Amino acid sequence: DVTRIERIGAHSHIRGLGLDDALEPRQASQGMVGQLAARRAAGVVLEMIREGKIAGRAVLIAGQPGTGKTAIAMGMAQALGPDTPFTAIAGSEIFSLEMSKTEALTQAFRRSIGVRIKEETEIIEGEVVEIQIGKLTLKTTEMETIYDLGTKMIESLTKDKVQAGDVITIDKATGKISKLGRSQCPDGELQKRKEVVHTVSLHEIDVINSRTQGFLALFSGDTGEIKSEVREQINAKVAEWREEGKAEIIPGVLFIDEVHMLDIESFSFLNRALESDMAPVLIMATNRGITRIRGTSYQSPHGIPIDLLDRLLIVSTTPYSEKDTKQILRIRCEEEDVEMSEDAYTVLTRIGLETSLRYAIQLITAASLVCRKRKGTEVQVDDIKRVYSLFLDESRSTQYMKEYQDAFLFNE
Amino acid sequence: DVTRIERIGAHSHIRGLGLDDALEPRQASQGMVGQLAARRAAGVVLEMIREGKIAGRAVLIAGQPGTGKTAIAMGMAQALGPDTPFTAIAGSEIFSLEMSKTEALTQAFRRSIGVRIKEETEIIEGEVVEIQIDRPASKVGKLTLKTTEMETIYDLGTKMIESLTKDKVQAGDVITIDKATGKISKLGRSFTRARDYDAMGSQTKFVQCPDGELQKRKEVVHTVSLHEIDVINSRTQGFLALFSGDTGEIKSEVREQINAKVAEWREEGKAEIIPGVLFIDEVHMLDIESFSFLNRALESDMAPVLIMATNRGITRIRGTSYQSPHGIPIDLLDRLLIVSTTPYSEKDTKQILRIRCEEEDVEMSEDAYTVLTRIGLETSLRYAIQLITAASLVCRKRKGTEVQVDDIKRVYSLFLDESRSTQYMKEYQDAFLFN
Amino acid sequence: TQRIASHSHVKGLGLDESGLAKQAASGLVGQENAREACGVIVELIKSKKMAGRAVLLAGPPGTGKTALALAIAQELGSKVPFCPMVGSEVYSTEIKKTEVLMENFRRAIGLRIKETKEVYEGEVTELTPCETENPKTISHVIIGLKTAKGTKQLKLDPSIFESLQKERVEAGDVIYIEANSGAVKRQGRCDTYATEFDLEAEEYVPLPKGDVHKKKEIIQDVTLHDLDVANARPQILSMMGQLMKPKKTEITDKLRGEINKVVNKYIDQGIAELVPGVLFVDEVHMLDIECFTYLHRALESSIAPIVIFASNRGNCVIRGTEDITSPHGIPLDLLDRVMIIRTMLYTPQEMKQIIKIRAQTEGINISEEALNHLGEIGTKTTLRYSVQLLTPANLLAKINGKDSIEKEHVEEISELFYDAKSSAKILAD
Amino acid sequence: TQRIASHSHVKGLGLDESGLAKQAASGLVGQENAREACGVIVELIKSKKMAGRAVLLAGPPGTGKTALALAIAQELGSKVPFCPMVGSEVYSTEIKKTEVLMENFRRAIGLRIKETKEVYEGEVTELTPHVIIGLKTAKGTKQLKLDPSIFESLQKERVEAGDVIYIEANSGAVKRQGRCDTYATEFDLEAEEYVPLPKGDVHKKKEIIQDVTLHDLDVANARPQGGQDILSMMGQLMKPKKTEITDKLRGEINKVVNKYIDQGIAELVPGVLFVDEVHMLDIECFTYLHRALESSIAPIVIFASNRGNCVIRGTEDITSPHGIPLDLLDRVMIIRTMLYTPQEMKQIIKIRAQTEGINISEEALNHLGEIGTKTTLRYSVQLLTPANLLAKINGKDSIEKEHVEEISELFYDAKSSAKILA
Amino acid sequence: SGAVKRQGRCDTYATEFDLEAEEYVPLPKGDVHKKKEIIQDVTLHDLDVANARPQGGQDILSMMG
Amino acid sequence: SLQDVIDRVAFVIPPVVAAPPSLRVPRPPPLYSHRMRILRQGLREHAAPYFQQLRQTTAPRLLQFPELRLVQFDSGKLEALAILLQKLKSEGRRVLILSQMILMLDILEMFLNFHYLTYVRIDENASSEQRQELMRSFNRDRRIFCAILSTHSRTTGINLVEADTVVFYDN
Ligand SMILES: Nc1ncnc2c1ncn2[C@@H]1O[C@H](COP(=O)(O)OP(=O)(O)O)[C@@H](O)[C@H]1O
Ligand SMILES: Nc1ncnc2c1ncn2[C@@H]1O[C@H](COP(=O)(O)OP(=O)(O)O)[C@@H](O)[C@H]1O
Ligand SMILES: Nc1ncnc2c1ncn2[C@@H]1O[C@H](COP(=O)(O)OP(=O)(O)O)[C@@H](O)[C@H]1O
Ligand SMILES: Nc1ncnc2c1ncn2[C@@H]1O[C@H](COP(=O)(O)OP(=O)(O)O)[C@@H](O)[C@H]1O
Ligand SMILES: [Mg+2]
Ligand SMILES: [Mg+2]
Ligand SMILES: [Mg+2]
Ligand SMILES: [Mg+2]
Repeated sequence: DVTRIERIGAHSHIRGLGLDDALEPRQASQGMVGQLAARRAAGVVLEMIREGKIAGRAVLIAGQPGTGKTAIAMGMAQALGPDTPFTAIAGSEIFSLEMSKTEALTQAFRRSIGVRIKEETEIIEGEVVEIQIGKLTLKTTEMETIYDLGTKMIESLTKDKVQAGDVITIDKATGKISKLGRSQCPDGELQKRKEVVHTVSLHEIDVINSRTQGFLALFSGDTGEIKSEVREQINAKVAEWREEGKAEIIPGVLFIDEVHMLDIESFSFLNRALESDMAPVLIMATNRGITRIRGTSYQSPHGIPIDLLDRLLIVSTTPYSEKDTKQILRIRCEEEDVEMSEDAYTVLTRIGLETSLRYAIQLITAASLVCRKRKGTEVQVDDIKRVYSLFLDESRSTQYMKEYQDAFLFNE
Repeated sequence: DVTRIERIGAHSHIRGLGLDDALEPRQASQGMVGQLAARRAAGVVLEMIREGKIAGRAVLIAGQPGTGKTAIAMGMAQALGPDTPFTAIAGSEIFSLEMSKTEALTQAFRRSIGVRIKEETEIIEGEVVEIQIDRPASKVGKLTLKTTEMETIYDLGTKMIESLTKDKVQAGDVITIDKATGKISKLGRSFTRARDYDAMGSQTKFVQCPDGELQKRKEVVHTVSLHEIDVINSRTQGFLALFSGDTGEIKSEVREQINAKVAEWREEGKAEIIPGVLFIDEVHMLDIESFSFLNRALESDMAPVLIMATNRGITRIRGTSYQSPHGIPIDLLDRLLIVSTTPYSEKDTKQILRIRCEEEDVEMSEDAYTVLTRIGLETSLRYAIQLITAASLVCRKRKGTEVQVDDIKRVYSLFLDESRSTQYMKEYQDAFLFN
Repeated sequence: TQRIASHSHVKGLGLDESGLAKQAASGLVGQENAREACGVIVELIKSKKMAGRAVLLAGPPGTGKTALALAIAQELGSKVPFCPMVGSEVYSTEIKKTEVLMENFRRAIGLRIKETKEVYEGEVTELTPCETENPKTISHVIIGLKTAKGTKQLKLDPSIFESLQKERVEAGDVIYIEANSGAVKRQGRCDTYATEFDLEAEEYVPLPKGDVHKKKEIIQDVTLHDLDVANARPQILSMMGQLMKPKKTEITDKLRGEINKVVNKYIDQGIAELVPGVLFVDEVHMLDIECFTYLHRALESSIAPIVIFASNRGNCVIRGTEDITSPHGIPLDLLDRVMIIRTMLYTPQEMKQIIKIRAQTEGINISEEALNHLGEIGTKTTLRYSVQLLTPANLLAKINGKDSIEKEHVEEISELFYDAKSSAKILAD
Repeated sequence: TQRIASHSHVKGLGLDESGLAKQAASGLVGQENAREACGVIVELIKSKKMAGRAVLLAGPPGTGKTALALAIAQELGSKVPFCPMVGSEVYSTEIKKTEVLMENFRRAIGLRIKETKEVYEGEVTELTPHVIIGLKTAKGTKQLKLDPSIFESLQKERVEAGDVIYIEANSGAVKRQGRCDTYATEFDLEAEEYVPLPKGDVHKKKEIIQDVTLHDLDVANARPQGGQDILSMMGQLMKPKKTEITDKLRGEINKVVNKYIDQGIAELVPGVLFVDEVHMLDIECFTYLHRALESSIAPIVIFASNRGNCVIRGTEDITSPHGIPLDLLDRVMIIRTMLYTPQEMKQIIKIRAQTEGINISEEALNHLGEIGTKTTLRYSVQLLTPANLLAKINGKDSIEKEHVEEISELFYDAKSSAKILA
Repeated sequence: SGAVKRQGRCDTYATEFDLEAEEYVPLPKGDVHKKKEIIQDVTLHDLDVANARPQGGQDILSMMG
Repeated sequence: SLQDVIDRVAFVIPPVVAAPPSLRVPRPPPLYSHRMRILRQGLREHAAPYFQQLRQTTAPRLLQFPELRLVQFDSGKLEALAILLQKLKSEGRRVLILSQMILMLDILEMFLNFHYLTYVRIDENASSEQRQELMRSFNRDRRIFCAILSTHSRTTGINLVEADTVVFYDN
């Protein structure tokens, strides 16, 4: 267990929203720090999602860069149960060359609504004793039984060579036989009834039923503009399953990070998409102030037209204070297993307030590396100064670019 | 005499750069006139290409219109020969609906790098003097070949019998058998079929009898560009896309695999790299994305020598709002050498007109040469060149032998240059659309 | 053919033997200097010496630029390939603009293939093998062939026995045998053995006419673009290709070079003869900067045809550029590679001559006073407008039971239909 | 000798044990601060702990940004993935910009999988129609029962008794490589190629280590080439084309790779993505890169930019310090490259001459340095090979000052050409 | 239309074997011959897309489609 | 016309190959299973006349064996032996190659097959009767150009050898 696929990213320390049962946000809990009002609002939205009764609710997280909006979204994803879908896309991902923008938004919406289907099946698992072709003898460590074979079951056992001593499992309803080795023999009952629960998103249903071997389009893409008739027929069939009790609907979350990259066409589509009864809870994040909407000449409070802003509730994220910045640095250091002296913590907090929080987070790893090079054990002020000298922030880099403006290309 | 596919084009008189051993250009050699500095630079660049040791060297030929930039490029191509690849594209050719601009530039670069493969083959070559095939109704057979030096009787396997039957090998055929794969090729017949056979209506010439040993160890040289290798390896039916051009964006992993195996083939004895030239005429039609790709593309070890031409001065780079020399960004201009061409004089223009008359096979008087040189200096070199052909036609219409001044004045009056046409357009501007 | 088009009266450049343009001949009136220069261009095309030479027809609308190009085409005949194009056609959705241009270039280079086949065809009357002692052994296969002219016996090579049984040739079967390969091909039972009571279609064929042995010459006309398309995508891969849409492809220069080599080999062998022709590009000002730049290189190729450009835009901004104006919407770089032929506005007399020729071609009887009135209308308005009034006035006259147009009919048709300028006047008000 | 590229001299960063840059080591000259920063970045990459950390090399043109990036690539080694790319390559005609970025992110994550390859090899004896075929080798003969798919593969190879075949049961691939050398004397002339009998066992298991990217697994599962079944074969006829791989597929590949790492039969090797001309990306790509770099899977990404305060592609009037919007400049560490002094230029020119096999005298070197004080460093370097060609033509084995002067008279620089045009 | 659909095996034979990979469906309850007047709502667009491309064809080109 | 130059150049194998993902369901619907079954049946029935063509035009290139050219080029001794054998064959001579290593004899076998030379191998694992049979076959069949013998084989049982040239590959 070394170098797993999941490594330490920007939001690895966030394990939840860090809220009490009253949704009161703790100052530091589950990796979160400060943002008390916005975390409380995120918890209310999370409770809305868990209830799942209301459809088409939209929430926008707004604030300055670095104020923890994506962190709040990641915390809401972590706190939300893995059973409930949570689709997270960037706003630039809808500009596909294989489908229209409205089609991409439709697919993203349908990926955020899950259909949970439970069904029972009968599974036979045991050790083969004798096979005659037909008759089949199976035994466990506690019981033994002989079965009379059918023509199709005889064909299934002939295609997959099964002999005495093999340990195999057979699906009673389908005859699917898979050999798992030769003989530990199974202990309990030979024939068991198992319920299995699959959660299938509406988009998976649509694509699976779009064409022969359509499920391959769930993996490679290649899903064209799915016909509206198929979607309507599936919506009706799913409603019928909900009425009959064969399936339950699990409403989820679609998160569009940096939604300001959407154009007026996409926003107009979102205006009507959130009005369906199968619409999920939409969460958006944007740092833009009053700025021009892509595809138009009109400026809007968040690059989002006021039509859509009227369909959503806005959550604001404040700047952090010195204490919150220091606590975030501590949690990031704990996440990265970096030990720093208290003076180093103070210097890094001052740097983060002066220049940027992300700059301080990066300097954590840089200083850890510089300390490891010098055979150190705890990061000192000298290492923070060294990494501050080696690596520039946007402000200092800009000042140097102004100092040597004559050497740069297309400088203005 | 006969009208070939290739006719007299705008550069048919260019046979090379016209240089000596010291790369000092001659005044008039190999169809080149003047451009001494530009031709010396082109010779140095051609030596740099032929040495092949340096990759991604870019040279830009910059000058006024009609000063011989494409002529110099064609001279370099002629002096390079067919062995070394020389891919010439218009800059507007990269804007494709089948592939991205960067993919097009990659395919252009990879087309300009030859891979010269070598393999040894066992070849049987001789005259069929007797062939017997016996089949039921397995096949058995016996084949005897002669080569003046020896006569050997072979006992034939089933696959060789099938191949010989398919090729319809008959006695008196000079054939070649590739022992590595059994492919049978017929070089020709050595004597007629029996005269007693009707039809068979042919009396084809008979090739001379082979000499030496029947079986020889023959080394054969096959040259393919990197683009051909890429397209062949891109898919199961890739070779069909080499002609139709239906090549999508070839996966970069396949290109890396090919670059690695080609490096192995050149560490082994299997292949030799022949790096060539990519000539992007009118390079100012490239946009900022293409120049930015060219910046990194020239840093590859498999990059060829890139030659570029443009007449634009400080102009706006396509796709941007910035003005730069030659319509090329300063970042790419830093990565290239600029060669400048100078406007011609009276003597150079007269010599060019003489060479064009010689290639067009137009006899023309010295007074006609003087008036045409004056016209070319006044209007343009290409206009005078086109008046050569028009005046030849007018002279042949009147049953004359030598193009005189009257013919040049006639064709000058018949066909206008840009300036006189522009003046007449301004004189009748209300008749033209949108003023 | 049968229907009457705007250029159906243009039958060629009305040039004399001395190369001068007659005042009115072959349906063309005036444009003497432009017809003479077109004559020199026609001689250039027929000379086949030069490649890539460009000529620009430039002048006001309705000055015969397209008429002069189609007159050049008529002078060149139907043997010379003349490919009309309009600049709007380069904006294809399947292939790049430079591919459309190169394809139209190769369409204007013709190739004439000459195939001479020797065939022995007739109804089989005997298939007797010739037994012999080997120095059962057969040394020849005698086939007797019958045609309406007579009967011939052929001493064919014994190896043909395999093909005879493969083709299931029997007595009374019509066959043909090619001289070179010696392989037999069966084409059905002779129709002399067909009864009216049996049902088959392909298996019966009439007895061949002519001599049993025939020498046939087959001449086919193709373009280099035809060969390009044929070799780019030959006709289960065929099943998938025919099911899917067969889009145009960006044919590579490799294929074109190989095809040039093959055509040169044919010309050396004498099988083929080249007929280089003309690509006519009307409304060339619709091309964009990338197309004009490509044309710079294309016109410098030794393989290119002679191209005829036409423009009327005057000093106009080049398409695909911003504020870059040029004398004809064509960059000055391309204009240095083209000869320009100016076309001039017509006099009222020339307009009357053109109107009369149009009326003749349309089969319309026009009175002298009606012709004068329509000419005077055409000195106002435009020539095209006055020509367009001809057939509606003829129909109006036919309604009124008149076999010829009277002035009153011209007046009424003018009162019904308006020109661009009258409509602009109405719009302004 | 291999062809000499623009960055051929660069063999590494030339850092001492204490991580400080030597003035002239490993081909690099000067740029001590930037080499040290790239040192810390190389250590970060080797640590394999941090995902998605981005660094921006920002400086004037010709100041070593690409050379530093390739020095990092050399210091990492061939084991660590390194995916050089250009921002202009994201403008694919087949797939969206975000798919190209994601595919490049996945290319830079490597995976060494140890796979057990079981191979059946020998000379075929019997091909009884499931098929009970026999194989014979230098050791002995075995009888084997195989799936009908393997029989169809044998028929595709047209295997006949007496032929030597190689069967990889893992991939179901059969390679008929010849007829046994025993039969090689039966006929005086045959169309087939003969090969010796195999010397080993009929059934052999060999353990091999395969290096693949996560992108390789993604593309293999997206467009499968291993179905060997009717529908998959009919699909393989279709024209190949890049496809917008979904997040579901990448998640499934992530789970499979996690299972492999847990079983110990695979090792994951995070590498580097290098985007040379990041200013060629548009605002959509930068917005996607925001989310992409925050992922726990992303590799270490290195960016280069030589732009001043210029307009961000895809926006109207938004200007940023390097063409990168301020939101992405906050997520990256910036390394500044400074202009070269004339002495550093002379050292770099000498190194380039020594890499190109060119001998240059002290006076010629000084004249070339002076030329480099004007113009640019690249231009002064680019005069080396033309001048050496003229030296060889003039019968000298070293560049002299006269050859440098002649080449500078033959070839003009960007500034001289601009002055001529103006 | 003469279309025939085999909707499984009769449940009376569920005990003919102890392990068969078959789908048993109950015996129909009503009469053998069943009549029912029905209505279906379709749009003209549905007819358009049904006739846009052949479906249900046994020919190889229809199978590829 | 490219076939020969195509096969010399087709060498890229994909780094990863995988069968298509298989949609797994409990209780698959009878209608879906029947539709897939008849679809596959129809495709196989229509493809049967063209099945081998589909197989060859779709099957990917998974394996990459080292070219037989490399055996000769990796050893200078094999190159000098190739030149010597060519010279001796032009003179119609017969050659005996002796080597101490069995694996070297196997490499010599691959080398001779690459040169299309007929050979007989006599190692120590061949019984005395087999050794005599092989040597008698070599003497009888004048067409066998080379005989490769292990120096560790009991050559003392071979009295007569109708060969005039002996090559010691290794000492
Ligand atoms: N309240 C918080 N508690 C813990 N970490 C935080 C908090 N807010 C931000 N961060 C961390 O600081 C960095 C920047 O925050 P982020 O959410 O990326 O800002 P943005 O809203 O611009 O996306 C991230 O590493 C994030 O995990
Ligand atoms: N030095 C020269 N020697 C011979 N012919 C020349 C020379 N310079 C130009 N020409 C000819 O004059 C014409 C000028 O066109 P071109 O060389 O393409 O100029 P540019 O490419 O600079 O626009 C061409 O026909 C060219 O072959
Ligand atoms: N000189 C002429 N003689 C006879 N008919 C002419 C003449 N000029 C133009 N026409 C005819 O009048 C119409 C003018 O159209 P066209 O020649 O296409 O003009 P444009 O130069 O605007 O393309 C056409 O029907 C043409 O055939
Ligand atoms: N510090 C250095 N030492 C040695 N060679 C260098 C150094 N910096 C750049 N070069 C070389 O000079 C040329 C300039 O390239 P480079 O400066 O890397 O381009 P950029 O940094 O603008 O992308 C290349 O050949 C590069 O290898
Ligand atoms: Mg964010
Ligand atoms: Mg030119
Ligand atoms: Mg017209
Ligand atoms: Mg760079």
